[PDB]
Amino acid sequence: TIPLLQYAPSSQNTRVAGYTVGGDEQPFVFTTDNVISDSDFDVLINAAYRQIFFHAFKCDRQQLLESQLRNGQITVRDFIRGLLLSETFIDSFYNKNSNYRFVEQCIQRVLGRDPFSEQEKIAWSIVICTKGLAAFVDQLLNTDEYMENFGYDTVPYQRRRSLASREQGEIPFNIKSPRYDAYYRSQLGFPQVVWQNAVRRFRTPDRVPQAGDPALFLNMARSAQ
Amino acid sequence: MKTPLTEAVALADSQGRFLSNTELQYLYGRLRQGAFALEAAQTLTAKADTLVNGAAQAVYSKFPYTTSTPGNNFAADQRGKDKCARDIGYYLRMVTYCLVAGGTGPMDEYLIAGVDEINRTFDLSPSWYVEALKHIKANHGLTGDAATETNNYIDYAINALS
Amino acid sequence: MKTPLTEAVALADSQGRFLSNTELQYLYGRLRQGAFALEAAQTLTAKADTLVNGAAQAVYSKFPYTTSTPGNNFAADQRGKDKCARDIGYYLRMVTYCLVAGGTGPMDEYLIAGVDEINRTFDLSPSWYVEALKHIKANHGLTGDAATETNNYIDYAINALS
Amino acid sequence: MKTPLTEAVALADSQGRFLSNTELQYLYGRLRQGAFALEAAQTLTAKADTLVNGAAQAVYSKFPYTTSTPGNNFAADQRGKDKCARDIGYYLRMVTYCLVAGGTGPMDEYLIAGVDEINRTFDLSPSWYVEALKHIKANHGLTGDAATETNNYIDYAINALS
Amino acid sequence: MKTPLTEAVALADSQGRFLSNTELQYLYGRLRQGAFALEAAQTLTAKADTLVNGAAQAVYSKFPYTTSTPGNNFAADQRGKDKCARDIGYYLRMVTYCLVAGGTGPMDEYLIAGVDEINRTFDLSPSWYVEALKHIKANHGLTGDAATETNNYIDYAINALS
Amino acid sequence: MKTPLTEAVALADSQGRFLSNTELQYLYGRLRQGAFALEAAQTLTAKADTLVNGAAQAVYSKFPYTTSTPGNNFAADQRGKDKCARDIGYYLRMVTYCLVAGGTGPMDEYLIAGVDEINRTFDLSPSWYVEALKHIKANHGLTGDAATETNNYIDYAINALS
Amino acid sequence: MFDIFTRVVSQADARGEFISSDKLEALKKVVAEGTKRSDAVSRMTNNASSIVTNAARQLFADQPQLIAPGGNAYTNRRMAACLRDMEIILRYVTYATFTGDASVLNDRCLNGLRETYVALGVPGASVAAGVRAMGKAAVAIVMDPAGVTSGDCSSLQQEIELYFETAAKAVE
Amino acid sequence: MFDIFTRVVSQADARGEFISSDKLEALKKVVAEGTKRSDAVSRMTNNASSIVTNAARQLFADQPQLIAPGGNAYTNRRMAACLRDMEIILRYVTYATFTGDASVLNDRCLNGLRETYVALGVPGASVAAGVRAMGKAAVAIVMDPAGVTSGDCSSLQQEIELYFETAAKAVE
Amino acid sequence: MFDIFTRVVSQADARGEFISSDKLEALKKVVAEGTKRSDAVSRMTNNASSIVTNAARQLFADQPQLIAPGGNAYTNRRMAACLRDMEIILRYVTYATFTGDASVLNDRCLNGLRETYVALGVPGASVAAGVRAMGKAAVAIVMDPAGVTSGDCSSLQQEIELYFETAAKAVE
Ligand SMILES: CCC1=C(C)/C(=C/C2=NC(=C\c3[nH]c(/C=C4\NC(=O)[C@H](C)[C@H]4CC)c(C)c3CCC(=O)O)/C(CCC(=O)O)=C2C)NC1=O
Ligand SMILES: CCC1=C(C)/C(=C/C2=NC(=C\c3[nH]c(/C=C4\NC(=O)[C@H](C)[C@H]4CC)c(C)c3CCC(=O)O)/C(CCC(=O)O)=C2C)NC1=O
Ligand SMILES: CCC1=C(C)/C(=C/C2=NC(=C\c3[nH]c(/C=C4\NC(=O)[C@H](C)[C@H]4CC)c(C)c3CCC(=O)O)/C(CCC(=O)O)=C2C)NC1=O
Ligand SMILES: CCC1=C(C)/C(=C/C2=NC(=C\c3[nH]c(/C=C4\NC(=O)[C@H](C)[C@H]4CC)c(C)c3CCC(=O)O)/C(CCC(=O)O)=C2C)NC1=O
Ligand SMILES: CCC1=C(C)/C(=C/C2=NC(=C\c3[nH]c(/C=C4\NC(=O)[C@H](C)[C@H]4CC)c(C)c3CCC(=O)O)/C(CCC(=O)O)=C2C)NC1=O
Ligand SMILES: CCC1=C(C)/C(=C/C2=NC(=C\c3[nH]c(/C=C4\NC(=O)[C@H](C)[C@H]4CC)c(C)c3CCC(=O)O)/C(CCC(=O)O)=C2C)NC1=O
Ligand SMILES: CCC1=C(C)/C(=C/C2=NC(=C\c3[nH]c(/C=C4\NC(=O)[C@H](C)[C@H]4CC)c(C)c3CCC(=O)O)/C(CCC(=O)O)=C2C)NC1=O
Ligand SMILES: CCC1=C(C)/C(=C/C2=NC(=C\c3[nH]c(/C=C4\NC(=O)[C@H](C)[C@H]4CC)c(C)c3CCC(=O)O)/C(CCC(=O)O)=C2C)NC1=O
Ligand SMILES: CCC1=C(C)/C(=C/C2=NC(=C\c3[nH]c(/C=C4\NC(=O)[C@H](C)[C@H]4CC)c(C)c3CCC(=O)O)/C(CCC(=O)O)=C2C)NC1=O
Ligand SMILES: CCC1=C(C)/C(=C/C2=NC(=C\c3[nH]c(/C=C4\NC(=O)[C@H](C)[C@H]4CC)c(C)c3CCC(=O)O)/C(CCC(=O)O)=C2C)NC1=O
Ligand SMILES: CCC1=C(C)/C(=C/C2=NC(=C\c3[nH]c(/C=C4\NC(=O)[C@H](C)[C@H]4CC)c(C)c3CCC(=O)O)/C(CCC(=O)O)=C2C)NC1=O
Repeated sequence: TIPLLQYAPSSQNTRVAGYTVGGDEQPFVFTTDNVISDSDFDVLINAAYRQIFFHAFKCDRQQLLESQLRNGQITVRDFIRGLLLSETFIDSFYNKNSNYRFVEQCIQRVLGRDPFSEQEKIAWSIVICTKGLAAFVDQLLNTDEYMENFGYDTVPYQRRRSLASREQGEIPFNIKSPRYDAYYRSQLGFPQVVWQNAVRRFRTPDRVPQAGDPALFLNMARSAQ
Repeated sequence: MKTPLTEAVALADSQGRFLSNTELQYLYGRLRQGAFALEAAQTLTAKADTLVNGAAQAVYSKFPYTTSTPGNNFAADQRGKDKCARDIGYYLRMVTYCLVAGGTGPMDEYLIAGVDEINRTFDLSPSWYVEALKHIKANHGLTGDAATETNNYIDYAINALS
Repeated sequence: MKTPLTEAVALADSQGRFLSNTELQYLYGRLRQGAFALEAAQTLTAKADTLVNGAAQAVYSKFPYTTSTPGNNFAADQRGKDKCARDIGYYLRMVTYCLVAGGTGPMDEYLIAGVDEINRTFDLSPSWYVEALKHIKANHGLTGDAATETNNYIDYAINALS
Repeated sequence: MKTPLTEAVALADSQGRFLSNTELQYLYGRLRQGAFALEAAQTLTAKADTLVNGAAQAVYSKFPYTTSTPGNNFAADQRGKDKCARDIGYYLRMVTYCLVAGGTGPMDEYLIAGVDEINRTFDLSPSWYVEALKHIKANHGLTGDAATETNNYIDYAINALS
Repeated sequence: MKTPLTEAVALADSQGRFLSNTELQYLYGRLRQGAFALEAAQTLTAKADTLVNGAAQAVYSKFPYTTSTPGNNFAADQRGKDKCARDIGYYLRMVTYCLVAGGTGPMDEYLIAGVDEINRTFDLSPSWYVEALKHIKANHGLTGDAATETNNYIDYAINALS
Repeated sequence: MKTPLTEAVALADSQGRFLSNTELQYLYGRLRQGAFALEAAQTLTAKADTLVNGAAQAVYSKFPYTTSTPGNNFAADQRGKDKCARDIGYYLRMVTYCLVAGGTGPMDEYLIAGVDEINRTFDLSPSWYVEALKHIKANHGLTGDAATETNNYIDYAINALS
Repeated sequence: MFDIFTRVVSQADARGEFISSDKLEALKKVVAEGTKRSDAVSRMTNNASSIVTNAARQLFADQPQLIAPGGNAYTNRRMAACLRDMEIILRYVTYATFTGDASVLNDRCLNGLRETYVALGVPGASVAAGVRAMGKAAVAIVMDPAGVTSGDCSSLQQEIELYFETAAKAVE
Repeated sequence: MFDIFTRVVSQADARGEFISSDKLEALKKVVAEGTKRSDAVSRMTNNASSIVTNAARQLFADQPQLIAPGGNAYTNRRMAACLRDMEIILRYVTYATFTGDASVLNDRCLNGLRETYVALGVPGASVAAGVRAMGKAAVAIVMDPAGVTSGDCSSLQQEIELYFETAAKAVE
Repeated sequence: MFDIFTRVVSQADARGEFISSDKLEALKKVVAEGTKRSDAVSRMTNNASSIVTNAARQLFADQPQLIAPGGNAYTNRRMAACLRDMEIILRYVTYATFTGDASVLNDRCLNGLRETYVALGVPGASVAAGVRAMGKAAVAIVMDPAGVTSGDCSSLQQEIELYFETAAKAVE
């Protein structure tokens, strides 16, 4: 069928080479092949959850993918695919956002980079409505950038967020993009005002005692004999 | 958001296919459900106030250490029992919403997704709400088909809590 | 598997670089820890049996409805109290393992990862093990630095349970 | 950015947990390091000017074709030798920063990440800075614990260059 | 593996389409190249032995500290100069292979991918092979298309080395 | 967007390297192509109007049910035949653009990507445009280099349609 | 992501000469007070859960809308997410007083948090009141002495008040 | 991503009729001068490394801050990254004169580069001076004739000055 | 991935009672010798590059095929990849003596390495000779004492010989 629009790429910290070195701003990398103990599976599963769902609660966790991955038949790439097509991601991210903001969020969380331009999210928003969320996630995983940067056996991360000798590099994309936007919090109607200022009690205004007032000596008379 | 209609739309939507005959059946099968379901929601709305009061009675009679031992979580004083009336009223209202929508999605969205951390951090033993929902499912006195729907309904509530 | 040495190895493996000068300090800082830690593990091994018996005493005195009300979870009969001795002995032994390893990884691997579903499905209120660990951390009587390390230790246990 | 404290924070952030006994162990092990490290940084600051002059002497005596052959990279004239004083002063200052921070992260961030392309495109043979760092590690004269850090320290510099 | 034909096949495979008109033009443009390229490969095969001997002469005359200073990398004794004859013969042979294939792929596959670590770990300054390839470029004597092709060719070699 | 030059640029960009010797070879092979290609584009521009009229004649003579049967797709009345003149003029113009660019990319971008759904939904049998392109490739009377390229050219058109 | 040791390093590098003696007295007394600093952090994270529930319980006693229907923290996962956010802010302020610098706090969590809470519809002043009450309990937990040698932690009481204040003012 | 052949194609398609004769004289003389064009590109990329180091060596002789501490290109990886950027700009201007169109240059590298250098803190005028000096050396290696039969190169000396100028003005 | 502390933990857990006193004497003397252990690791990784080039230079002096054409390490990236593999084996044996256990070595790098070298066509005995010579130099960086306190390192020189031997025998 109809191919994608050709959108020109824009400059970013990713398409550039970069001379990376081992520091902490580099995300700890979680790979299926070397975790081989039972606890390190828990750390990897927690990290993939932190990326895809932002701290999934026990309701959001899928027993089948975690079980099957601890046995080792599942690849972590297939595990991320199963997370994206799972209903808690669809419910939290595909439902509440429009197609364009969903593609923005999904590119950030699968590929680990911001989309290059608005026309890229526009060009990728054809395929999700025409061919389904499964085909969108499948075509996203099959692209060569996800494969060269992470591969089969690596949980993705935000790639080259922070440059050397910077205080800040970049917003971590978990802070930057939450699941609501302004448009759907308007539907939920959340800014109901806290209204705890200027209540205007009607009781009579207190007047400071004038010089020579009897009360002025009340507080010392209470302390005296 | 689990109603049969939105899941039909999500299936057609995920697939990308147009609405079909398979989706259509759900709508007139939602007739087998809804023709009693709206009646049962109304009669639960009538039964509601005595249901929460009896459920509070059953929870206090099952666990006397709640009404005895002083604590923030326990209903020793008045305000704890007010929190209990609030919590069981929330549970009964989510049962009514779950009954009107046709699926567990309102109940699964408004109650179930955070109940594990709330029961962990705030020291609310879920067997209390087990007692409350079991007393409700014994006391509601639904008739025929509507009653059967609630059991599947209220058992899902207990299974999410347990 | 959280010990400081395996985390240094994991950091060096994830970065793909051999251990630096900073990595070396880690182990001679494990000297500030271990020079009391092995002593404290031995004295906990000596204190162990009276610790579990006193913790069972404190849990039964805090919650009399456990020893009163008949149930599978509650310690009404002998075999329930035997399960309690098993559970608190497991908790104390994981504290000793956590103390010898130097990090929370044995305790986090052997206890913490499944405790939420076990407390949900088997009706084990975690405030019971809160009482047990608080009684242990009051009763162990550790001296100096060893006592403080365990306290950060036992507070992590309560924070995982609460 | 490799100091032991920021790596402890990075480990706790990647796992999503709070600190443990290990963080305390890490920093009071940074006592085993820092109680000599700040002394050694001060005495290197005192030794610094004769260190760069002797290192320039050793590099010129090892490789006479630098002072002989006319070129932009070679120190034939004055301005080349000024560039050499700048380069070895930068190396010694990064050693001092690496010593004060406790880990290789300042040195690995300010020197190591681009040295391969700079030595490739600008025709700077790294064996020159090998000579310079070997002369520094022979000439600095730090007794006891300080010497071990430097060898561990300055050997990492040579291993990054070679 | 960069020849124009395999890149046409790789483009058609990645697009999953049948060969286009441009690919067909591609090979009769490989006629503009190859009709001199095979001649130039033969005359380089004839020129080869005096080319390596003159390149060794130029490298030894440019850098006398190689023939003077004793070392494993430096050609002080016989076996070092034998290694030099091997290295420059390898460079000239990769130039001949690169000329016969039509693209840089043999040269980029057999030389370029590891030259940075080999020059880093084994202390081989790449300006030596810069001298060698510049001396080779100067005296081949090829006339016309082959000469122009060689310059683009040998400049790519120097640009990979520098 | 398939011309040989943009595919050379795309290959060099995907490989992240400067344009090589092979890329240079391709454009002077675009000389073997273009030295006849621009001539053939001009003579097709001259031949164009009689080509579309003869192709409409051949399509109407091959399929008389188009000119007979009343329908929106069929050319029963005048406006259908006007649509036919538009469609075959579009096909001939894309052939001319494809000839001038050097690759199938203009034709593959402007015609081929949507032709399957248009022929499916609008009831346009592609064997009609098969007849039209076969009549064009028989009637154009191109010679030498232009003739061979066009057949490769117009056969690609029929292969995309069939 | 900056330790105060590498704060001195990066400032002396942007200057471009060696670390002066006055900064070395300061760093030596940093080393003599970092003992207080590091395990001040861990006693703050000792009762971190009870601190979080007490601050949230006070906040929902002060503002009854947030547990009223229609409020921001009303449904169960939104209330759990609010507890998650308060735990995260406490944990990052704990990291910041462990590094000894507010750079991790302003760098890791605070910066886009202002825009996130505005775009979600989340009230910011409620978070500000929560982090302020949480900070009061935080120093006092660390400040109060149970089974610890008496010492001057005034700087710790000082610097952790600064860190909680930067958190609350950057939430806004 | 546009060849000048498909520039004529896309303009004639947006017009919607065949390519006129005047554009065909122009394209024929493009074909007669593209010989000059393509290998003008490769002789520009012949000494591309020495061009890059000479332009950077001139730039850091003109602005001594960028190798002074506190400057933008001071530390070793930042200096290496600056060399990488200058090589990238030269390589893309080389692609642009190979395509014969500045569309690859404005499309592939220049557009977000302005915002990238502003958001990084990188000076833009220093890059502008670097690309201008690099372009002067570039034609004089393209422009000067060595081993090539002398022939008119006005379009080539001309068009590559235009491409370097668009690069420097779009960096700003 | 196993520290010797959690080796004792996992063995006592599979037993299922507390850690006995004899294992606690052993672990206390482990704590008294782990000082030697950890920075034995770092002095091994002090000259790790020169160790790697010396072992490879000896290996290609012993087997002239591997730099002869047709050999396994002949072309430039294959030779660089062989240096990468020898560095990786040294780094993992360094990790293994830092953990104090060969579990990281047998767990992280050795296991599929045998099948990888067989399926690639890589000789295994050449790697075995390389790791053996590398281990000899490795202890002696550690084994010889220069400008430092004398000690009973015989036990420890011991363990690194065991680790290099397991590496070479598991390559095969
Ligand atoms: C969709 C179908 C499906 C099944 C059935 C399945 C089983 C399955 N059971 C597992 C473990 C397990 N299975 C058991 C089983 C039992 N305990 C006992 O003592 C009894 C013999 C038995 C209870 C019947 C135990 C104890 C483990 C944990 C072993 C471990 O994780 O170390 C694991 C390893 C992952 C983990 O849970 O840690 C998988 C994948 N996975 C699937 O995807
Ligand atoms: C709409 C779905 C929904 C659920 C499930 C829910 C549970 C819930 N119950 C709460 C409190 C409570 N719930 C109870 C009720 C009980 N505790 C006991 O010990 C009794 C046995 C039981 C009475 C049946 C009490 C006593 C509190 C008070 C906690 C406190 O004051 O700190 C709170 C803390 C909020 C507050 O401070 O008012 C939540 C979020 N809230 C919801 O909005
Ligand atoms: C190594 C870490 C570890 C933990 C944490 C653990 C918890 C644990 N406690 C259990 C049972 C139990 N634990 C208790 C203990 C108590 N319940 C109460 O009501 C008392 C207040 C409290 C005494 C302190 C009791 C009574 C059971 C019995 C459940 C039954 O018989 O169905 C069971 C069911 C296994 C069995 O049937 O024997 C598990 C898995 N097991 C472990 O292996
Ligand atoms: C990671 C495991 C670990 C811990 C927990 C640890 C704590 C620790 N705190 C110490 C001191 C101290 N800790 C405090 C702390 C305080 N005093 C107050 O009155 C304040 C309220 C409070 C700070 C808010 C003080 C005042 C000292 C005095 C000694 C010193 O300056 O270190 C010391 C000095 C050495 C010793 O006590 O034997 C230790 C060991 N050391 C460790 O290795
Ligand atoms: C903070 C870490 C850091 C490092 C490592 C560094 C290396 C470095 N050394 C340079 C130049 C230089 N470095 C040297 C030094 C030497 N060359 C020789 O032949 C001598 C043997 C040796 C003296 C020891 C010389 C001569 C140049 C001049 C290059 C030129 O003028 O083109 C340049 C070019 C910058 C300029 O033009 O001033 C860099 C980036 N710069 C840094 O900022
Ligand atoms: C097919 C592509 C290819 C390249 C590029 C290549 C480089 C290469 N040159 C080497 C050695 C060498 N190459 C040289 C050559 C020189 N060194 C100098 O100082 C002179 C200036 C220069 C003479 C021009 C020398 C002296 C060695 C010896 C290193 C040693 O014996 O340790 C080695 C070590 C292998 C061995 O020990 O024989 C490699 C891999 N090998 C290849 O197979
Ligand atoms: C891709 C590999 C490749 C290259 C590099 C190549 C170049 C190339 N340039 C040529 C001609 C030429 N090239 C130039 C170029 C110039 N003269 C000047 O004075 C100007 C300054 C400069 C342009 C800026 C000229 C003037 C000619 C004359 C012949 C012709 O028109 O082609 C020719 C004609 C045939 C021949 O020389 O044998 C070749 C081969 N051919 C190839 O196959
Ligand atoms: C640039 C590439 C391009 C192609 C390929 C193209 C095909 C195309 N042909 C169309 C119509 C048509 N094309 C034809 C032509 C024919 N049908 C027959 O039955 C005859 C055998 C044949 C004459 C050769 C007719 C009759 C229609 C009319 C459909 C209608 O009026 O509903 C339409 C509908 C647009 C309209 O309503 O005017 C499209 C999109 N359009 C393009 O822009
Ligand atoms: C590392 C730093 C970091 C922070 C701080 C952060 C905040 C953050 N808070 C959120 C939600 C939330 N935040 C709150 C906040 C509160 N409830 C109230 O009523 C008060 C006004 C306030 C408590 C202080 C609530 C209720 C939500 C849930 C809104 C929703 O998810 O619909 C969300 C949306 C995702 C979700 O949890 O459902 C993010 C990303 N994320 C980060 O990565
Ligand atoms: C395809 C087109 C493209 C361009 C142009 C591009 C530029 C680009 N330049 C960068 C940095 C840089 N750019 C410079 C620039 C210079 N140094 C100076 O002093 C001068 C003002 C200027 C030299 C002209 C420096 C020093 C850095 C490193 C800053 C840093 O990484 O901290 C970075 C950050 C990543 C990094 O290299 O660390 C990008 C993405 N990326 C692209 O994808
Ligand atoms: C990470 C930075 C660091 C290093 C490098 C370090 C080394 C170090 N090695 C030590 C001791 C020692 N180190 C050795 C080592 C050996 N003696 C031999 O004859 C053997 C050949 C060799 C082992 C192969 C010995 C024998 C001692 C005696 C004291 C002790 O047992 O610690 C000590 C004891 C305290 C002191 O010397 O002041 C230090 C500091 N400490 C540090 O904080």
